[PDB]
Amino acid sequence: MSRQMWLDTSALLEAISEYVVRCNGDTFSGLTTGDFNALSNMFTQLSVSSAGYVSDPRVPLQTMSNMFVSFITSTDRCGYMLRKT
Amino acid sequence: FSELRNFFTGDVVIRDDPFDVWDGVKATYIPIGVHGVRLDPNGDQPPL
Repeated sequence: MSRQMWLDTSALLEAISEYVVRCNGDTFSGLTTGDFNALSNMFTQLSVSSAGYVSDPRVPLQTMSNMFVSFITSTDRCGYMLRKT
Repeated sequence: FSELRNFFTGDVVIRDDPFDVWDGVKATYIPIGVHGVRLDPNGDQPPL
């Protein structure tokens, strides 16, 4: 929707990236890292559908890219984003 | 007589006024200082 709504979400995905980078090789057995905590919570905010702990963050992140490509390609859908306003 | 005295000669030193002795004291501690708000370090916890 709103141009602002897009930026906000980009920033989120762009943040999810940041934390994924932070958590790489810092995910240990008995530890709880403020970083992983942030990450796992952000993984949640993506899908309006469900809010359960994501056992495999790959899935929803994928579903999201796929949905996006399928949207950004069809001019019937993403048309509104190409208006002057 | 001299020798008999010198044998029975020995000094002692005593305090003029006796010490004033007290009982122990119950070491009671009370709070001091002001405390502010400290926020949890890890932030929101992961779900489920």
